[PDB]
Amino acid sequence: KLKHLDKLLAHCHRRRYTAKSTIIYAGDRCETLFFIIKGSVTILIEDDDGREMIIGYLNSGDFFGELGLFEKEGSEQERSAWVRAKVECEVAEISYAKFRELSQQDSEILYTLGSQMADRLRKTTRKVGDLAFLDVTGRVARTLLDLCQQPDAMTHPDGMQIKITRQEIGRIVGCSREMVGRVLKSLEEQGLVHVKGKTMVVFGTR
Amino acid sequence: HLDKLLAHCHRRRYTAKSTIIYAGDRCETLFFIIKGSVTILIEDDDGREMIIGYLNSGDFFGELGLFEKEQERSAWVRAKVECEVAEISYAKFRELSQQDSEILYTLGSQMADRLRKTTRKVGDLAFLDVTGRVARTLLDLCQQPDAMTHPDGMQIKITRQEIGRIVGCSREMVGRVLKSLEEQGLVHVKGKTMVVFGTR
Ligand SMILES: Nc1ncnc2c1ncn2[C@@H]1O[C@@H]2COP(=O)(O)O[C@H]2[C@H]1O
Ligand SMILES: Nc1ncnc2c1ncn2[C@@H]1O[C@@H]2COP(=O)(O)O[C@H]2[C@H]1O
Ligand SMILES: [Au+]
Repeated sequence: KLKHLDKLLAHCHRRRYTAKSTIIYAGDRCETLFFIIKGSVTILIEDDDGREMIIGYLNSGDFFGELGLFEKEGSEQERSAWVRAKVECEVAEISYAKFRELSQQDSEILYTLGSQMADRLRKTTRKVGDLAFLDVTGRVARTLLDLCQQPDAMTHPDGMQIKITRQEIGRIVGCSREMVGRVLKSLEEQGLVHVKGKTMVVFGTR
Repeated sequence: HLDKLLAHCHRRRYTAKSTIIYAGDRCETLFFIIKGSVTILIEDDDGREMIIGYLNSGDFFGELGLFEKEQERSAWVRAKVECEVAEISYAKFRELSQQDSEILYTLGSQMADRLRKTTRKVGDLAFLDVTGRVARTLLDLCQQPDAMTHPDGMQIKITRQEIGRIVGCSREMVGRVLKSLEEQGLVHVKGKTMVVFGTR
């Protein structure tokens, strides 16, 4: 299961982050690995023009701040992205040093980190393909269907219910909020979606 | 640390342009590039390819299916040049890589570097349409070693299929974009040779 990380979680300070609080700022030094006990985070980078873009989300059981543990040519790395609390989050903080020791005495901790990193690489590579091959309408639709199969998605009698804004969809797909607003109203009249303010229901997805 | 991994690996060679990994296949084999270089490609449903990135000597590939317990190959791996690769079953690697953490940290370092590069590719792709992507692909190719100086700028040799694989669109879309880019005065197409103007 995940028992092998209990030796790790016993050596963790636990912090709380309210919604929208920034946990990691892109560009900083990397000395701390995080582990989500409760809540969820948003991974944001900045685009060619400096605009925010949402890459994805991490949830319970996920490590973050781990890419800085691995040094290209053996020297300091900086935080590759911003990690912001999406809802209220209880996270466990562990030093890179204590991790190296614990991943020294038990290699299944690296194996778990590797599984999570591999899945992130698969998802981000598909995101590359979505941006290159799909126009905005197809990207909004693929985002709704994708969020329906990720955690924090809700079973609805007519399908699934996800908690998300059109501003957030626009930052995910790479367009303005007013055009994602148009696409969402068109997809609604076509029977794919319902917008509910702070929640959207995607039909035919259960 | 070093020869101990390759000592339990079969040695195989792939000539240039040969497909080593087919996307969608079961993942049961881990690879290691001893010599050469490969291209990582994905496809859409219509069969259009896009180059995700490149791997070289000392890199593992075919590793993403290794951490499952039931996974299929995430992309096509094509030999860019001739490659000697070391192939090991996921099973024998898992056996040998139980306590040996100095190799798992190596795989994680290479995966972390791939994640940083691909995330940067995501940020680059967003908000640009195909015309903007073809245009920056041409300016990028103008600074490569196989490019040639032109009195009016830079001169590159590349096909519309190769541009289409860089930007992730069809060769016929690249042709339309190129005709518009000439109408903007940025490029001039001469069959298999293209001139990009005002590049510096
Ligand atoms: N493409 C991505 N997908 C998921 N998480 C990411 C991605 N890029 C960066 N991160 C996370 O964001 C963190 C920023 O700091 P680190 O580089 O230490 O570790 C990083 C990862 O936890
Ligand atoms: N974004 C990427 N960057 C570099 N290599 C990749 C990327 N995505 C997939 N790969 C490689 O392509 C392989 C395809 O099969 P695997 O998923 O087993 O392992 C994969 C990696 O070795
Ligand atoms: Au747009």
